[PDB]
Amino acid sequence: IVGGYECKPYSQPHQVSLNSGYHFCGGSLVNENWVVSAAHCYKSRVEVRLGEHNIKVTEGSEQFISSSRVIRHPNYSSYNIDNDIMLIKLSKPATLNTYVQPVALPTSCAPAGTMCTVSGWGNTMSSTADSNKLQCLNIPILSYSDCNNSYPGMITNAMFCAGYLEGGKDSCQGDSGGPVVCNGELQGVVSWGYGCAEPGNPGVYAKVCIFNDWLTSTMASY
Ligand SMILES: [NH3+]CCc1ccccc1
Ligand SMILES: [Ca+2]
Repeated sequence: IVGGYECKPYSQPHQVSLNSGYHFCGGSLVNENWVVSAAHCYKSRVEVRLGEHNIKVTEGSEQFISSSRVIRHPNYSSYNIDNDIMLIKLSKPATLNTYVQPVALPTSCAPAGTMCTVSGWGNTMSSTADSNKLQCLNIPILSYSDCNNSYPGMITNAMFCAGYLEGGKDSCQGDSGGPVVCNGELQGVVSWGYGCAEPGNPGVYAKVCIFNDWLTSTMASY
């Protein structure tokens, strides 16, 4: 996260770290048995780490649980990184407490201008900000016109831009798969962009609200 601030410990209890010998992507807990992330973060098996603030230090609030199923969206495509969403089933249910709590799925699609929060353990491009400690940032959703103008012909029905055209504040490498929360609901998943925090190149996110039918039908299986 570039241009943000350190989150108050455990203020984003749905945030998770995906690990395969080291941290490589983020994710969000949506209920006791399922996690939502990005299709581009796919691996056949991964370890999900919940209840974290500093990923390099044992705090006593953590839960480490292996996956039993990793499901990428059936229509994912690398040409334009379309349909960048994935579901992960936990091998045993998570214990909900002061440190671990799920985030609600969308009751609507958020309109342009809405302020949201994005978080993660990715690159900070700062000499004072420690990426080992969870970082937070507030960003506004941009209009379709401004999003398409920045990336001509590359924006599909499953994407939205959020951030600042002036540059300076944005999500970055390592934040992939993480949450974008607006009005208390999960509206986006960190997906792609050209560089990080560059003027004229805002971040692009997967649009969760249009995937509701696939998400609910898929979770109805155990
Ligand atoms: N806002 C850009 C986020 C991003 C950048 C590079 C790789 C993956 C995700
Ligand atoms: Ca820790």
